[PDB]
Amino acid sequence: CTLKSFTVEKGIYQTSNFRVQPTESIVRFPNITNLCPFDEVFNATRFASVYAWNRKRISNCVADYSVLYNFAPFFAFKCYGVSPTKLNDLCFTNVYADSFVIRGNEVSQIAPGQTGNIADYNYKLPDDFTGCVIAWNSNKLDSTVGGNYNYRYRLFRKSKLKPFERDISTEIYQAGNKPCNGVAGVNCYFPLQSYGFRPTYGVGHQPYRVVVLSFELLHAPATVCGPKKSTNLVKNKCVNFNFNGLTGTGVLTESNKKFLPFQQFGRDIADTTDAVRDPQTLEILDITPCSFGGVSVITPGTNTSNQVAVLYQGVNCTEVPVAIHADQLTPTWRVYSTGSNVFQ
Amino acid sequence: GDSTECSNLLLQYGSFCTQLKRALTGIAVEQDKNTQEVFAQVKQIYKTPPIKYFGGFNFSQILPDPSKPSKRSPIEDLLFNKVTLADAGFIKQYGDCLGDIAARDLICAQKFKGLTVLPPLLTDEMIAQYTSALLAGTITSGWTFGA
Amino acid sequence: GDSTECSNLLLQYGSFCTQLKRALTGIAVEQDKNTQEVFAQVKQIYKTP
Amino acid sequence: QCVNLITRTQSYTNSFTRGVYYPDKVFRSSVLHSTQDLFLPFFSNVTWFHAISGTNGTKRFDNPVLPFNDGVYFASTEKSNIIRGWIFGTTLDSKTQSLLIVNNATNVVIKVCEFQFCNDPFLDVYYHKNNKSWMESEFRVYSSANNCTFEYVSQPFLMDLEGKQGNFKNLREFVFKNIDGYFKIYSKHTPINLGRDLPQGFSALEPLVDLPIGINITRFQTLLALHRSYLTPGDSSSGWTAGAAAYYVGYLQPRTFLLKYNENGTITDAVDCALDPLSETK
Amino acid sequence: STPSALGKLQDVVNHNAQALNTLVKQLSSKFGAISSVLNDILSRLDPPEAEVQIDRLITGRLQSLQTYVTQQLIRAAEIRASANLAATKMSECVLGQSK
Amino acid sequence: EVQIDRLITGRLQSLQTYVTQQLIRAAEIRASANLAATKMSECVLGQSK
Ligand SMILES: *[C@@H]1O[C@H](CO)[C@@H](O)[C@H](O)[C@H]1NC(C)=O
Ligand SMILES: *[C@@H]1O[C@H](CO)[C@@H](O)[C@H](O)[C@H]1NC(C)=O
Ligand SMILES: *[C@@H]1O[C@H](CO)[C@@H](O)[C@H](O)[C@H]1NC(C)=O
Repeated sequence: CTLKSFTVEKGIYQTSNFRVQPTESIVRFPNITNLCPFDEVFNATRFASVYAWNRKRISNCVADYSVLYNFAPFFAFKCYGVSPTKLNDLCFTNVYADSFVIRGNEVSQIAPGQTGNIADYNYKLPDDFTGCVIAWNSNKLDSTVGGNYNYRYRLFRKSKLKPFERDISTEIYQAGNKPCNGVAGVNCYFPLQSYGFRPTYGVGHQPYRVVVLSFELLHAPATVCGPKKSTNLVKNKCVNFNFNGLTGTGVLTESNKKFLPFQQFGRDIADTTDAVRDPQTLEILDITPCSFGGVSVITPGTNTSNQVAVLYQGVNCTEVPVAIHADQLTPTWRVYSTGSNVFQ
Repeated sequence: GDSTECSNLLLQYGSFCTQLKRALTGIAVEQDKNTQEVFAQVKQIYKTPPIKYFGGFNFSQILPDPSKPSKRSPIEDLLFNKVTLADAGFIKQYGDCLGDIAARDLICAQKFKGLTVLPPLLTDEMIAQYTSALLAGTITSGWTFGA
Repeated sequence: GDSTECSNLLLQYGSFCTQLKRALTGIAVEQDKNTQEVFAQVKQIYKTP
Repeated sequence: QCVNLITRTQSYTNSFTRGVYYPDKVFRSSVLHSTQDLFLPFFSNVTWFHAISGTNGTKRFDNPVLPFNDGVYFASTEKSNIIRGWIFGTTLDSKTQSLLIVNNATNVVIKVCEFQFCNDPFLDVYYHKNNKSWMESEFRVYSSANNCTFEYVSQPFLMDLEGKQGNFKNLREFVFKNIDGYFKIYSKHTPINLGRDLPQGFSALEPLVDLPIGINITRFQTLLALHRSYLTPGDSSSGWTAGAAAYYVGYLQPRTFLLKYNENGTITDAVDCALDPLSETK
Repeated sequence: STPSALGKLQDVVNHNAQALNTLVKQLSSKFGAISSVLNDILSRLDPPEAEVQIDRLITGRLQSLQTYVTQQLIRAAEIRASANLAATKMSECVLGQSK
Repeated sequence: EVQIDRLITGRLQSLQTYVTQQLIRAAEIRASANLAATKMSECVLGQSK
């Protein structure tokens, strides 16, 4: 099939790559398990104004997303750097929950790296925002028949706001010698404006609650983790593993590395994870992906014979039992049998 | 790596992988052909006489050393030491032939990144034996062994 | 050009500039080698009588 | 009442190769990894604030509140009986949050609060025979404290040795920086032989704590204690005794650095890039 | 004594080693993608949206591999010219006397 | 940023093609210069049969 012919001449042809497949899947987390304060975010009576966006810190918890499993009528789970359904498979550290109430149609103005008057003078999201935004209608609680003018936004500033920057300085920008004294006119413009939450305005212009969840991924010791079932680990066996969101396959042997107490990930010259600390018991284990290598077929001409030999390049003969050997397939003499005839 | 989705979408791209494999196989067989054309210029292996006296011309430092297991000449040993070594497929039961933990792991990391070095068809011992045959023919036969 | 905004995006693609500059430097030193091998085949300058 | 008690005198010394610390908590071994971080540049100025504490003749203030710039590097040779913490803030008043770090002989307390105090912060301690253990009063030394927001308690950063050699060994290299929402504080304590200032050689500053605040700091100050023999009288010149409360200050700058991790995963060497043409070549 | 005596073969070895090191470092390059670790990308984004990011990574790494293979072909033509010179030198200087 | 990324890719590909063609014609120039050194040795520094 590789040579695209029925007649194969005498030679060695690099046929494929053999990788000893994983045996089982083991998922690990720290033994401690706590209910994350995410519920308190959804149980909050009110959110701060957009000019003074509320910030909460989430850490040292297990991400219990049951709040969005059972009761999630939210209109947009507009995740950007991650998939909404993948949250259970990854752990986060130093999670930041920003929250405010804005107009529904202004979501396009809070896009990652978007530019706008609010995006320049109220709340600038970073151009490389790695997180999610959850917006849901708040007309039930954050709207009044007389007009909910309590929420106010900073309309104007001298300079554009930096990403993830909060400014509460209310100093007026007097462009002339005339003192403002609260008078709107020449060289005097107020930097704040009340929200136009008029009752006559329909949906979109109504208040909606927006929560921006910002995550920094795996470069720091993880503190927020998924609700997955913690299992046991095995040594010298190529298995799947999900260590606090770090997914991989290989063997996990005992490591004699002298990790410093603040260190979690060890890396080799190729800056890939060579060792990891078990989140349950703080001990260092060496990760080594299971054996693999090229597989070439040595054959005479098909005009002459049909028996073939197989070379597994650069692999110890203790990793041979895969589904080509006679011990794993039917005893057919076309290719190879008897178990013996192995040469290192 | 080991992701199936990336391989499937790589299949959608056509056959650059096949062309690259063909080019690298051509490069490897070209390396073997280069070694054969440079060193394997004689059918027979020629043995130096047991008594190595040639009128006073001392070839001890270029002739093979019967003492050391490598059988390389002292000059060959100096050249081997001067140049940085390379993997030679040692049997260490590491799963990837030669390897160690917390050591010179650049080759191990390269292997785990998919880059592999295949051994030459002629081992350094057999390359040294070919060179010894060439030197024996030059010393004993002259230029008449090449025609 | 004379811009750091493009340079920040430029460094994201890795050591491609290192390879290109190394290749060009090798080409230049190879040109020096070419001139030296073609012309500087002697190390004594001879005066015409 | 606010009283200045220090004979602060500014001299200039060489920074050498001090101040090197760990960028992130990622184990690495036998790697010459290069980083781009704020660091104390090699061979820079050091404002050695050589001074004698407990000097009642310095009633008028004579010490400024040093700025923070891009990260203050600190060094000293004083025990917890002399130097007892650090202060950070933008305006150092009750309008902006002030960060106080106190190193008790039994623990360390880190607080973020709108503390109200003058530009002469100190902690007077003495164990009077009435109770054999006298606790300081916040309302006495400090004018006010409102809307406290953060609190942290741990083991002492100053494992001071009673010996004079150990006292000189107390090189509390406490690098303070605020990047990416992290107020990173590092530490070291070298058994190096006694000298006059920061010696030759190298020492990586292991990450002592990574406070999850990382707010900008405009001014930096050193908290000192009035050293006493615990038998001296009270408010008098024969009370708070004179003591050489010398403390050095340096400033960090953005810079590319080439590190060198050893077998044990510790930074054993480092070079600045823009120090001299040899450094850029390296 | 002199470390520069074997400069040519050491340069060949260093060229191969630095080409391999450049290939390895290309893995850390993001090429405009959200990350440079395939497992992290797959665990973060579902295939319908992760397809664009993994395609950008595939294009970047394929460009790196293609440039590596082309420069390997160029330096392999150089090595083949040098090996033809070496074969000619063994024929004319070792297997004979070249004038 | 997207447009600058596109322009960076285009100019980088143009530069990479330029460097590769310089490498190819530099190998050509190096072959010609090795021939020229051989001609200097055997025609100028000697008589070639
Ligand atoms: C002949 O050659 C041997 C070594 O092969 C040497 O020992 C001997 O002295 C030689 N006899 C002569 C030169 O007469
Ligand atoms: C509490 O913190 C706020 C900053 O949000 C500050 O304005 C206020 O003065 C502090 N104290 C009190 C009593 O609110
Ligand atoms: C550093 O590692 C060496 C072995 O590589 C060991 O002998 C030594 O004790 C280690 N140093 C420390 C401080 O652990």
